[PDB]
Amino acid sequence: GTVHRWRRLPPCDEFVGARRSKHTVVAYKDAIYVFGGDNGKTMLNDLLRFDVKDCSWCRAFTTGTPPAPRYHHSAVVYGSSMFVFGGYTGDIYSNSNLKNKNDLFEYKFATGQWTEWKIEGRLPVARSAHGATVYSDKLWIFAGYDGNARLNDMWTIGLQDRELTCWEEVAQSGEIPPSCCNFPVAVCRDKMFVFSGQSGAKITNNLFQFEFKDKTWTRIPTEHLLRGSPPPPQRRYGHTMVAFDRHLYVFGGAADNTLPNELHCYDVDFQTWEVVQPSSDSELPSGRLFHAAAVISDAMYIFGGTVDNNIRSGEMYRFQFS
Amino acid sequence: GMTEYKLVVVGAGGVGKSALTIQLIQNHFVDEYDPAIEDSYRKQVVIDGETCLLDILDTAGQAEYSAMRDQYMRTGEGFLCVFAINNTKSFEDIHHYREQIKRVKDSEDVPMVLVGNKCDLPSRTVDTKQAQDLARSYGIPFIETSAKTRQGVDDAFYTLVREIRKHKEK
Ligand SMILES: Nc1nc2c(ncn2[C@@H]2O[C@H](COP(=O)(O)OP(=O)(O)O)[C@@H](O)[C@H]2O)c(=O)[nH]1
Ligand SMILES: [Mg+2]
Repeated sequence: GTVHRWRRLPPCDEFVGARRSKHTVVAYKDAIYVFGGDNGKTMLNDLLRFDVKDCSWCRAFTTGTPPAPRYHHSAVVYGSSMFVFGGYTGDIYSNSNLKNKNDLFEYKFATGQWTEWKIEGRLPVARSAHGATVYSDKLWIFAGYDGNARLNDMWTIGLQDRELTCWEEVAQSGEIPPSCCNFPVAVCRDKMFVFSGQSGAKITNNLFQFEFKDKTWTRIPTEHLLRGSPPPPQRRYGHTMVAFDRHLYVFGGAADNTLPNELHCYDVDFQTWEVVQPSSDSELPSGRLFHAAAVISDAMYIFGGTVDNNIRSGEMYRFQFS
Repeated sequence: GMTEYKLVVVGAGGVGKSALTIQLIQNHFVDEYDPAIEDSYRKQVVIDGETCLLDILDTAGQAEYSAMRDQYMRTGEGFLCVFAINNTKSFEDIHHYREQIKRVKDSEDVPMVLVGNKCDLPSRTVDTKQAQDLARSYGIPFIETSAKTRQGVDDAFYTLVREIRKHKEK
């Protein structure tokens, strides 16, 4: 209710869905849609719907054959439908039939229709922990882990006509980020942003922007911090980044030996960082990683994640932007 | 023969994992390598009269597994369980790290090699008999290594490859 306030929303009871991490969160209308993840014993493919108005958790109604249970997958929005791509599929408990994926599924919110987009032609390498977003009527996927090495390629796919569309690989130019996985992606202005992420030997707290119009990567020279500005957030992986009113909000993740819960704000125009100050009456969320985030109206929603030890979480938190 | 082998170096922080994997590959000891940096290493070497392709993951981090580690832990053909002979706590955690690997792959016969690193240090705290007794109970070899002097570094790693071959025979 207050500006810059963490409210603790009613968690998803195990009666509706198991506490999970490595899932996806999607905002559509006034509801949050949670898909997939890991409950600690097995991979999931159920679809959850949290209504922001009545704060009611709910096992969403579906019809078609859903995607195979998976985690470390992507989910994006395009019109009246959700799009799930990639992930990790198999049986955790028996450690068998494990493989990365490159399939593409559609979920029409209107009818609850699961429909696999069986795309012909050459496909991107099956991958997990990649980043994904929508821009100019196309689904953009970037980097990830394929089972052999971390990736840094980029592919697009038109989301208008299933029959006419096919995968294209983007010819990226500029200072491409090193091979990354388990990072968040956010689009602001006409640029796509990537902050930190598990890049193994080359892991740092560098902020990269990708100009969509000329396919050019750029490392943000935020070393200006030495000239008064606050330092960027500590390097991390498995964190969530959302954009709201030309500002990047980074939360959570696992940073070396810590699980910080400072809410970091990147002023994209001023090119400066900041740690947002929560309100005096805020219910602060505990440090977590492999959660997922979404924005409805002028608020950020945090659901799930692993919260210290290995306790998976079904908690839902809402940070009220200005 | 050309065969690939996925190895995973596990153990408590600061036992030698990084400096020990670096030694096998570049033949040089590294005093300070970032304690929370986890990436893979690769080496082509002949073992038991066969050209082996080594895919080794120096592990780090304490929270949930990065997607690369998550898959290395599930696809890993053999595991080095490393502890420091000058640090009791690293030896006590070995029993946890073993149960971890057993539950991840759902098997009791997983190739493993118990490694007591830092044997060059004159400040030994974990008796050789203790780790020998533990490894015999687990049914796995135990090799003491020193990444500083490279003693046993090649043996410990090549022994793990031999244990993967033996388990593939049965
Ligand atoms: N004396 C001695 N010190 C070692 C040896 N191996 C590693 N170290 C030291 O132990 C510390 C941690 O080693 P490191 O490989 O980075 O630890 P880890 O990667 O977390 O397993 C470093 O300061 C190393 O210099 C060894 O064989 N002998
Ligand atoms: Mg290390």
